Amino acid sequence: LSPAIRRLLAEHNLDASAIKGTGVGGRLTREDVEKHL
Repeated sequence: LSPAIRRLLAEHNLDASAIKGTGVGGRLTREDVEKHL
């Protein structure tokens, strides 16, 4: 992740609730929201 990942959701205004975080344990990574962008 990066220090800009947090502001990345507040920049494009997107609900992570609609995105699936298949991270290592059900976490939200960047390869998940990106596909949505």
